[PDB]
Amino acid sequence: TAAVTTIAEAPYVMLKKNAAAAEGNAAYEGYCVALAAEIAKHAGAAYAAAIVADGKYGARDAATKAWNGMVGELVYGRAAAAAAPLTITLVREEVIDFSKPFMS
Amino acid sequence: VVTTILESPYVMMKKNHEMLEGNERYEGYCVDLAAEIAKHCGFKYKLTIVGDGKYGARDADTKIWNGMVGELVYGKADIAIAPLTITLVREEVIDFSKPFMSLGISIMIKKPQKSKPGVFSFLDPLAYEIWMCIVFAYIGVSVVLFLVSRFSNEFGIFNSLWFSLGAFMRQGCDISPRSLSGRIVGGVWWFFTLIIISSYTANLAAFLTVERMVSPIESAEDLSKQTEIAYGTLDSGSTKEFFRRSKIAVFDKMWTYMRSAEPSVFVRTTAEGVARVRKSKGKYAYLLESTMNEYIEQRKPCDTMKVGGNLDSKGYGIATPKGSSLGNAVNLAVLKLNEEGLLDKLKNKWWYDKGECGSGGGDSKEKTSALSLSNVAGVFYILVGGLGLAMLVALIEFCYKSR
Amino acid sequence: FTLIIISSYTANLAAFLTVERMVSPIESAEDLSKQTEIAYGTLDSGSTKEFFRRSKIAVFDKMWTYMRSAEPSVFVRTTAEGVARVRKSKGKYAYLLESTMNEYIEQRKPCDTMKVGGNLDSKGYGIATPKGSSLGNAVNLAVLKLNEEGLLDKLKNKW
Amino acid sequence: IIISSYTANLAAFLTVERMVSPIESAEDLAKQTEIAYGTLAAGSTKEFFRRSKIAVAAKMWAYMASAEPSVFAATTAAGAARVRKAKGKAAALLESTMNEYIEQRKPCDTMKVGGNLDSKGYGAATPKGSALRAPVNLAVLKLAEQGALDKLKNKW
Amino acid sequence: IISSYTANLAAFLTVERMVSPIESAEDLAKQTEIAYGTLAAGSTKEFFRRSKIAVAAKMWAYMASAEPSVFAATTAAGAARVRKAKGKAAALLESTMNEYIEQRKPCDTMKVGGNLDSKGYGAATPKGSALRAPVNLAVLKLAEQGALDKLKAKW
Ligand SMILES: O=c1[nH]c2cc(C(F)(F)F)c(N3CCOCC3)cc2n(CP(=O)(O)O)c1=O
Ligand SMILES: O=c1[nH]c2cc(C(F)(F)F)c(N3CCOCC3)cc2n(CP(=O)(O)O)c1=O
Ligand SMILES: O=c1[nH]c2cc(C(F)(F)F)c(N3CCOCC3)cc2n(CP(=O)(O)O)c1=O
Repeated sequence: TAAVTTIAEAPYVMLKKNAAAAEGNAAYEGYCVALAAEIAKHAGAAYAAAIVADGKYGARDAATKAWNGMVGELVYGRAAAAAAPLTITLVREEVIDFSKPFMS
Repeated sequence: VVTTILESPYVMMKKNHEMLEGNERYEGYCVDLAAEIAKHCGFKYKLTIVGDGKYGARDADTKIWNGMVGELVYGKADIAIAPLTITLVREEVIDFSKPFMSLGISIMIKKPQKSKPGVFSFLDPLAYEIWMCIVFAYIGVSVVLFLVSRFSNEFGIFNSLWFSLGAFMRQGCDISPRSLSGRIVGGVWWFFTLIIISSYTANLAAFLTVERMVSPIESAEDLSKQTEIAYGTLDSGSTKEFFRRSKIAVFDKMWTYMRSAEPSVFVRTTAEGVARVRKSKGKYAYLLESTMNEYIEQRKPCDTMKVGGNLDSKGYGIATPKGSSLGNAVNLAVLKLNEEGLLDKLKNKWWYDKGECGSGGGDSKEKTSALSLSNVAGVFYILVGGLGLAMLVALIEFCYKSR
Repeated sequence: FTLIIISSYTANLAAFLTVERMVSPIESAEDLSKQTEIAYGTLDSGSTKEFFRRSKIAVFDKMWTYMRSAEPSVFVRTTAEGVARVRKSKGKYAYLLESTMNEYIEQRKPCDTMKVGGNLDSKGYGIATPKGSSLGNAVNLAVLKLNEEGLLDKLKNKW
Repeated sequence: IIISSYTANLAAFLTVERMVSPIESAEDLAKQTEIAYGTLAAGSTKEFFRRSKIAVAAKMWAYMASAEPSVFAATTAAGAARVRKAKGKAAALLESTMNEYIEQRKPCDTMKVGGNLDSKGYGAATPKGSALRAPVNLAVLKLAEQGALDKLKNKW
Repeated sequence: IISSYTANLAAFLTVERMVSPIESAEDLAKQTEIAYGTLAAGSTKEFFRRSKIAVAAKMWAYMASAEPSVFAATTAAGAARVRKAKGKAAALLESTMNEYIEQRKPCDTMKVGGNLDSKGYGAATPKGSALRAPVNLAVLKLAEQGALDKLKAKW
């Protein structure tokens, strides 16, 4: 299995009503959850959505080169696929490998 | 050894190509891109234009790539600094950069220019509802004046309709009401006519002073609904295949229309398409790649324009064969060029600075001309019609009274 | 005749109300000397003041012998008081200052003033250096190159 | 005199109202100075303007750097509120997707005008050198072809 | 007919009233339908080529390519081209020559707008000569007493 790292709140991924009633990834619904279902059928991954805890997208802190959030949760091996709106930028690119944009 | 292609705004042959030929002297947006990608990643490159002259594609039986894909899969050249629509098939055989330019299927229409003033244009300064309300207000005022002068006195219906009409057209009145209740009606109708005539004159002056042109169609969501304007693609390619493979409601409608429509709306080539848009009136709209449309609307005669957003987004890449050690040396440089604001500056210069026309110079450029007979003749027709009608009713009354 | 005249009056009045044109009451210093309805004053003592005394050009001698004998005191204690007086009086006061200070002032808030007319007499700003310095000739060439590169103009434009 | 005056001033009203041009692009907003525009406090949009080397962009940054009130907004929720309360005085500069979400799935007090100034995208990133690095690039490229990436946007 | 005579007359008067002549270089940059040309080879064309200014580069991009040759071979030709063009041509020459032509020539032309760049004339002396300091003093003292402003206002 694989663990996905999406951000918590946006127009993209949200908490559906009766969040306590539902369990697992099914408690969560949004655009980038509907997407991260489609990609499964094209790559075969059987996953379980796992939102970043810090709630930041991520940058190497000036004092300490420690990436935060999803781009952090990826580098340190905590979880693989970042099915969420990460802007394709140079600094993230030199550390992590993206895909082609799904939105511009 | 990098390929290219001959598209005019991207890689062009300058004046006297014989004197200035080869990598030493080329002009184009992709040329400056190659120069900068070498400045960031120093390497030996020689501008070897593709021999086939077209972009990649594979024949079902031949199963070979041709153009800037065949020149790359078969080791004929290093990379391809040219517009490649990133797609599934091409990626499966090459390694694509991050898109250095994003685009879509724009909508091309002829620039909206002032039409010939139609017959019956004189009643434009006031809406239709106001004209109808004026007619029925006149017929209401005359009836009420008649009833008032015939409760309590030559204000019969015929002789009161004439008074109301005379008071509206600013011509002096033959007679005037004498009672109080007739004078109230007279006064309020005088006020009404004064306000309406002032409003008509003022709004007409506004129409003549500042002219305001509106695009007949704004977006494809409304271009599908219109259907009085014929819109067409190229013969076959990304655009036609996209429309046939589409499944969204609006796009499926815009394909069902064009699949069954006469004459041949699909155009043989983009030059013929733009020529057809320019030659015809605003009844033809052309659906092409956003970049080509933006470029075309800048060159002379600047008779066209781009309307509406991009229908479907796809980007352009910098191809590189899979095993190349240069494969990862281009992603990072493209991202840095995009982030520095250099690629945007390059496109801005190459497209607007080398622009045949500018928007600001002709922004107002306002000039006023004398009202030609075409604007007015809609009232000359009514005048002569009224005269003919008057002679007709005169003869009818004469014949009826003779017997 | 009456139809044409009334139409002309209404149309021209509509033009007056629609687009408005504002004209500067005074254009240049020659016309300012000719008018003399507007009182124009300098700073009390300085180059911009001593210039008019030691001036023999026809117009400038008039513009001095006017303000030489006129009441009340047009001459202002300081440039801040001069600009305040110009802002206060609606149109009766015109101030004659250095071109650069005028251009700078008209850019600051509340932007209630403006500079009209060309420069009356030309001066220059330099970069002083004592006579025996070995830096004396290392600044001429730098200034000329900065001027020629379009960099000094870029600097003034920006700031 | 009074009737001629009424007609003339009415014509002035109508003519002036007819030549009204709303702020449609970034250049028009740059030249015009009546409306104040403010980015977020700290983000990629402000750093863009600071690092911007375009005269029109620098003109905005020179304006946004110094203003009698703080044109900058601390939170994007605050930025939306400031524009609504300012009644045309505030013109936020946010990313295109959020702008299109706010003008659509929020009470329509605001709208998006003019094309976006810069470009960027959202990849579905994977850890460097991972085994599923490609069968995600292929997945995204096929989804964008079949429109499943464009049906979904038109939905939410 | 009377209503549409009065309305169109108001249109003429309003439009004629809101007309703005090309006053500065920025206005000539935004405007695009009249052509401006410099000398074929001089300190002003090389100025534009070496200049890096959004407005100036916009002009240079304009003057680089034009269906007629905007550049003029001789300054006498440049003056004639503007006169015959009836407002189409807008020469770009040094301020002093502009002020001489608009004044001591039949007034078909005029100078509008402040000068774009700065220059200066000097009574030069050979490098390391004994007539350097006294000539510098002579020029400065002449300018202080206006003997350079009385002379310019004369010729
Ligand atoms: O990778 C990034 N992804 C981002 C995703 C979003 C959004 F999805 F829209 F929430 C936003 N917003 C737009 C502006 O209002 C606040 C939220 C910014 C992003 N930024 C720049 P940040 O402002 O530094 O986070 C990134 O760099
Ligand atoms: O990979 C491709 N890249 C392409 C790039 C371009 C352009 F960007 F314009 F250079 C164009 N044109 C569109 C109309 O203007 C002239 C040519 C076609 C391309 N096609 C063929 P399609 O399938 O019709 O898009 C490809 O296959
Ligand atoms: O060398 C001199 N350089 C000067 C430069 C300036 C300015 F450029 F403006 F800073 C001024 N001001 C004029 C009004 O605005 C504020 C002060 C005075 C100067 N003076 C005194 P002056 O003799 O009265 O001209 C000099 O002597």
